[PDB]
Amino acid sequence: SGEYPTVNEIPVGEVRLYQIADGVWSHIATQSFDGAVYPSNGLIVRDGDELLLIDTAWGAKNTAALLAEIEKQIGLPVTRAVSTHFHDDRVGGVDVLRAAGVATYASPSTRRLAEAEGNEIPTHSLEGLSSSGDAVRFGPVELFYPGAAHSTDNLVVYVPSANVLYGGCAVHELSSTSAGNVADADLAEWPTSVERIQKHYPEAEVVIPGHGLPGGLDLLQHTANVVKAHKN
Ligand SMILES: CCOc1ncc(F)cc1-c1c(C(=O)O)[nH]c2c(C(C)C)cccc12
Ligand SMILES: [Zn+2]
Ligand SMILES: [Zn+2]
Repeated sequence: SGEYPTVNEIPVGEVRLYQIADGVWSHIATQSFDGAVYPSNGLIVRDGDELLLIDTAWGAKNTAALLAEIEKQIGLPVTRAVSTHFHDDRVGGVDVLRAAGVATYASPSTRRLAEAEGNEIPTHSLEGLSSSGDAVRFGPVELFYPGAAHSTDNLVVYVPSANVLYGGCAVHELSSTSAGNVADADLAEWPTSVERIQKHYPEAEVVIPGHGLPGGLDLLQHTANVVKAHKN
């Protein structure tokens, strides 16, 4: 009923959308992994009479449900998708997208890591993102590579029309007390990568983490703090 969706308010197998700004939504879904249940976020950005999708809904059936929820709530076609790193909460569902005619994209780094992991692999490679601080335009967003953080390949996404910063899994929600799933992280580089985000996007009004509740710019410093304490 208008609050940011959580596992307790998303019916089983379902996806919810949340309006972030004009022409910007997040998508929220639930998945189990190693016997625990987690929410995860992605983004939807209106691109004229089409939609750009950022990240899958973490799984094939969740991603099919995402497409249905978009049709119900928005009614514009998803034409392109970008995955912001190689983990299954970002690429799991890419095959569903591709069979629904969505063109799927990721950096070459992400595509290599996904292939090596046995995860689904986006079709198209996003060049121009291989050095930290790199940025490229992609429809109504800017893609930015801040350096290694949650993963070596993680990308962040900025929606300039709305000053929305989608941090993905490099950014944690304010209530978080741990650095999440760090198996592929660089805890030493992570603060430096966050500082790059902070420097590059000082006008961000909304910051969206990969998992949990959106907030403001404070999510960035909070993330650096949680990571530093995990590392120690
Ligand atoms: C093990 C604890 O993990 C988390 N704890 C709290 C969170 F808010 C997020 C995660 C989490 C993340 C992430 O931190 O991005 N990624 C995950 C994955 C990927 C590899 C598919 C699986 C299971 C959990 C997570
Ligand atoms: Zn991840
Ligand atoms: Zn994640």
